[PDB]
Amino acid sequence: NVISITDGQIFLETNLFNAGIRPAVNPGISVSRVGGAAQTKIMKKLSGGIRTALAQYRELAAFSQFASDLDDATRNQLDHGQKVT
Amino acid sequence: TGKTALAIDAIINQRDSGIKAIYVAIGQKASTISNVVRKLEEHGALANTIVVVATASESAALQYLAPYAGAAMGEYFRDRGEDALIIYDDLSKQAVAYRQISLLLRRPPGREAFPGDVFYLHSRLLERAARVNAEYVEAFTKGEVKGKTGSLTALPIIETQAGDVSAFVPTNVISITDGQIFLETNLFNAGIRPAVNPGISVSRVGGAAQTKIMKKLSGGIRTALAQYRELAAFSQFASDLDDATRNQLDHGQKVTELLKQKQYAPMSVAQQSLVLFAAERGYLADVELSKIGSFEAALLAYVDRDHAPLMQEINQTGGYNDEIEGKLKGILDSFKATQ
Amino acid sequence: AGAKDIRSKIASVQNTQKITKAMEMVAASKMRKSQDRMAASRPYAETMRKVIGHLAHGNLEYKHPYLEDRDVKRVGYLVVSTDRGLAGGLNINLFKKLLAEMKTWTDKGVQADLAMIGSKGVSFFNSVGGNVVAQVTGMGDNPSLSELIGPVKVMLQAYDEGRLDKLYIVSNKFINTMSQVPTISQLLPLPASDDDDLKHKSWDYLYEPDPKALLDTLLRRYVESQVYQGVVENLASEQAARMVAMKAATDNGGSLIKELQLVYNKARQASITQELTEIVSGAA
Amino acid sequence: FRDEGRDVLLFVDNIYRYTLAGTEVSALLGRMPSAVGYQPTLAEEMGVLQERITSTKTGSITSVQAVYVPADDLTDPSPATTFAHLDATVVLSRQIASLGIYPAVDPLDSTSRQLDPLVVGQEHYDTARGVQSILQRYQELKDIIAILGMDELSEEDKLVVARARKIQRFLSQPFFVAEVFTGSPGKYVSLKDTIRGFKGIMEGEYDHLPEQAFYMVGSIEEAVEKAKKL
Amino acid sequence: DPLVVGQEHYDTARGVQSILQRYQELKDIIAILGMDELSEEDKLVVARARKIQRFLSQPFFVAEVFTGSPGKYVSLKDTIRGFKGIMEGEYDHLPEQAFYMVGSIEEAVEKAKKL
Amino acid sequence: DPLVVGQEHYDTARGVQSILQRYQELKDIIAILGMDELSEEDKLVVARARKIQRFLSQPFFVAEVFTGSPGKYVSLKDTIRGFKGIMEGEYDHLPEQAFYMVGSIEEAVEKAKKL
Amino acid sequence: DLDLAKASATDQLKKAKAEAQVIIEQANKRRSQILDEAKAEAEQERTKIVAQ
Amino acid sequence: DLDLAKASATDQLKKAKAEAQVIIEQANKRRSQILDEAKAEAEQERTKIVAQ
Ligand SMILES: Nc1ncnc2c1ncn2[C@@H]1O[C@H](COP(=O)(O)OP(=O)(O)OP(=O)(O)O)[C@@H](O)[C@H]1O
Ligand SMILES: [Mg+2]
Repeated sequence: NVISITDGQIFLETNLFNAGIRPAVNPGISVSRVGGAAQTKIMKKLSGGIRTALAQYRELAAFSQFASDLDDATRNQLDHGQKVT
Repeated sequence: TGKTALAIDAIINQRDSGIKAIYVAIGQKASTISNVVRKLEEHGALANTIVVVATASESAALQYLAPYAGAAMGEYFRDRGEDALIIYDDLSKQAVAYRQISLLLRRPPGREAFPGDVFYLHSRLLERAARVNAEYVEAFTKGEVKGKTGSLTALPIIETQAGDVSAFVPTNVISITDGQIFLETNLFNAGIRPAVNPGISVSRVGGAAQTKIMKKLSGGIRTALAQYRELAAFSQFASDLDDATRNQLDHGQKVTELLKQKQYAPMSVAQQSLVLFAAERGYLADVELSKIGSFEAALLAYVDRDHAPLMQEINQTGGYNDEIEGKLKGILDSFKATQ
Repeated sequence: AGAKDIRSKIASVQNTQKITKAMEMVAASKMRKSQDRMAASRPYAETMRKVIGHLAHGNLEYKHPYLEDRDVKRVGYLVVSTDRGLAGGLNINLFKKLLAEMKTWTDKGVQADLAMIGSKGVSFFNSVGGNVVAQVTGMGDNPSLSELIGPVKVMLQAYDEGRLDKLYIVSNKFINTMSQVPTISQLLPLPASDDDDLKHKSWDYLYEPDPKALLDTLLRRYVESQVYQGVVENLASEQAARMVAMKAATDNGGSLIKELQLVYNKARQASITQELTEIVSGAA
Repeated sequence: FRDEGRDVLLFVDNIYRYTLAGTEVSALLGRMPSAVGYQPTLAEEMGVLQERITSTKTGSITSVQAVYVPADDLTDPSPATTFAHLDATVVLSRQIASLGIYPAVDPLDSTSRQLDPLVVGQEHYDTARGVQSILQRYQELKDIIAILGMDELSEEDKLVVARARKIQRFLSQPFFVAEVFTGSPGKYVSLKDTIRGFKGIMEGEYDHLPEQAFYMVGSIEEAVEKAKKL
Repeated sequence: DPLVVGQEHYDTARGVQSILQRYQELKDIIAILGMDELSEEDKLVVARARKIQRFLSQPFFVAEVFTGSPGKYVSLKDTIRGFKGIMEGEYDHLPEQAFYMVGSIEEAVEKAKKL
Repeated sequence: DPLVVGQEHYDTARGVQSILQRYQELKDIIAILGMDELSEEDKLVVARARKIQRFLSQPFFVAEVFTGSPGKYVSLKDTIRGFKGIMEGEYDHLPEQAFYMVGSIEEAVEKAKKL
Repeated sequence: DLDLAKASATDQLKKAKAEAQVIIEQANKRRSQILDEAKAEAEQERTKIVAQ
Repeated sequence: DLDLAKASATDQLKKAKAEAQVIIEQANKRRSQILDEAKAEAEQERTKIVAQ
């Protein structure tokens, strides 16, 4: 019910907290419907890329656990997602 | 997944049999019923079918008792010495209507809030479908006919949710019936329509229900598909294999390709028979490629063009013997010369 | 818990177990082909090594750099490995044993030069810090000596320009259908033999052409034959290891199925009990 | 019929239906449900049915009961309650039937808790243990033979495989109803006869007979007759 | 329906669904066992599947505030043409992001040139 | 919290949690594939996590009846030193069973001498 | 020339079969066209007759 | 032997010509079948529409 009511969600997870990611925010399961309107213009501009970057980083990280060598486009996104995390 | 389609195509295929047909629409939305009715008159005869309609807007008692009223109408033909075929669309929605009726009357609830006698609902609904001996029908008809045997075949429909077969209503119905046609969803999404699934879908009446030519030409299809199921899992990542396994795999893949057809095209016993014969005797073995649909269409067109007498004889008899076997061989041998 | 997600996991693990069984099938067939190819290769290398064995104790002798027992300043290794995974720990054990002997030489101040025949070796030793001087990868299902000659050509040049003094080859021995072992063997400077000179049989072809050049060619052939047989034997070992690993994975998948199903059954039973309790209590 | 002094067989077409009808009646009466939705008196009703099927100082009632397990869940209350009363379990297999062996009873999954040396006799018990273990070992060697090949086997391994084939075929039997299906007159094998036959096959006697001599042949003394003609 | 819509339209939809269904079964296979276990035909199928699953995305005029990009409107004919081209391999050689968040397939090749 | 418990204690506890969480993640890979298909770093963290789990145990005085081992009392400085040493790999050369049912890390070294 | 005659015979067979194929496909196109035209004719007649 | 080669070659060429004639004749038969069946089907559906 409460999830259905609010204009957004911020998910805090035990796995992330134990892994050392504190605050334990999980992107892709947390969204803000007000979105870019609820930011200063600088923050709007800069946060736009971060949002997609982390969500697709986790997909690549799951998809490429065991490939010892990799295409360096996906390598760049993987390392950049690690940096942002 | 094609439950409604399979039911209405059976009804359409009973245009020229002595089998009368009945379609019971339970909880169906009205415009879909109109579409189905227009399809029934458009692609064949609605003159042979009684259509019982209870849309979602009518009272729960009416929906609850719609299949029983249809059962009475079918039972008339059953005990008159004539054959009939009835389809119960969404028996689950009838169960829903009965649930609502029972709960509003304050009767004690059960497993999924259904009343205690829901089994006694579907059980006494379905056990009226039967084949009847000559003495019963002659005594019932008071001697109007002497030697015939009437029947009422039933094809109820059930909607599982995310494919849960252990739910209360599906398990009750599965226990009540004898054989189920299981329509799996990921085969339908794959484009293999109709999406029947061997191994899980069985027929408890056996081969005594088949005509002889369909029985002879279908025994090996079961085996070929069964071998294909396990060998195809190995197929996706394998090469340099034993050629016996290679052929078993590839023949399974093409026989899987063969058993699919357009929606409103029903197929006579002779046509099905010769197509299965082409699969079983190996005439597709060198044509194991994407053309199989066009190949089947061309084979049917050619056979219609010049070898009709066997079609008539097979459709009339359903029989099979050495001369028929050789004539089928000759037809296929001649067709391989053509496009 | 949760019924649908557990049933999804059950479906996925079932499918994975079936796939591992299929991969075992493929591995077994490839092992058959590899072992018959090994059988073909064995006589040629066996006869050639017998040749050089009798040359180890002949009379009317003369010197040759590949024959004498020169001192060791640096050591060369020809390393075979897979380019694929799911082969157990064969490559890991072979790499560890080579690392042990290379450490032994590093204690003595003797450097190691490494030539790799597989991608796993290239990755492992470039990330660990071994001096990879030659490398070839992706040989294929049927390997051929022609592509492998190049790295051997580089190692031979390293020896014959005088820099490389002792040369070894490392590979896994196909001891049995279900047993193998990693080994390090002396390759270029001729190993010992048990004999004395055979004085005479037929004709001393030696001086019809130049002895030195012909002996050079013969020892080229010798080293190449040893390398080829090593590679073929290692591929046979790879197929054996993969089939063992796939069998283990299949059994573990079945083990997970038999337990996830218990979790699922308890979950279904508990959920039905809770919902029925809610209904009956809500009747009030 | 028991009070007449006879040993009676009682066939139950499905005990699960008895349990489920008990649930339906309890729901109609309005009593609160237990566990996974079953009646509050499930164990008592099952016991009332089962406790009457026993041997009396005169006469007896042995019972064969067809069992269906819901959702393939062996922990479900109806299977769990039912198994507390079963003394033996007979499993019929499509795989055994496909080979043509009838009756199509799988010997590895079928069990009885009468099969103990102090209950059935030491000889019979050890014979049963030998047969079960040999068939299990053959079931493993079958996987190996499929994956690698028969060239890998040793002579001892090969002998085990051959004896297992003979045993599997000696399990088959012609029924009197099977006269109309096969033409074979049908036979009745005594307990000592079958024990002697399987002891003979296990301990190496009749290793010189072909495996088809044991198919649908009844007793071992008739297997040797079939082999004489064959 | 091939009768209600263009027969071409029906075949295009059926093919897209078939390809994506075939990808979903391979997801866990590849995830645990590795990309290179696949056959080259399977790897081709994987490539085309990922490109197709990108081409389904789209920027909206009313989803412009959330992302910072203009909105796109694609005609039905262009959609059919683009998916037909992707399945037939006419754009096999373009990268995955060349189809992501674009309009018609002409816009896909323009962004591919920019890439 | 570092403001009340100190930074070294806080860092040691958080490192222990991080390593053990990573080990939990690796368990499901190991269950199907075994330990061979892991990365070398992953194998290192597996070894250290197993050693940490063994080092968490301790023979109590009040439990001397069920076991036979003499009891042990460990100070905070000793335990943070031991876990800090294991985390940074000072004790990578000792077997796992050396850490089972010991007190301070010194005791584990002594046990390793007798294996 | 024996093998060239073999190749010529096979090529002539396949060329003749393809030239039959073009006729078949053209006939299919024509059937679709005429069926569409007849459907339109009958349907418009239905509309106007029932209205009047 | 060269004489034999020429004879068999001519026989094969003529056989290919005859097969071409038969194949194209069946193509024409198929065309006529399709055309007249399409006409009959069109009339059948039209008459059904006016009856409706
Ligand atoms: N052989 C087929 N070829 C093409 N489309 C088919 C085929 N069979 C069924 N369909 C399509 O499948 C869709 C669903 O058909 P149908 O209504 O019979 O399914 P259902 O499982 O009974 O659905 P529901 O429970 O929603 O009524 C329809 O769009 C129909 O055109
Ligand atoms: Mg439907």
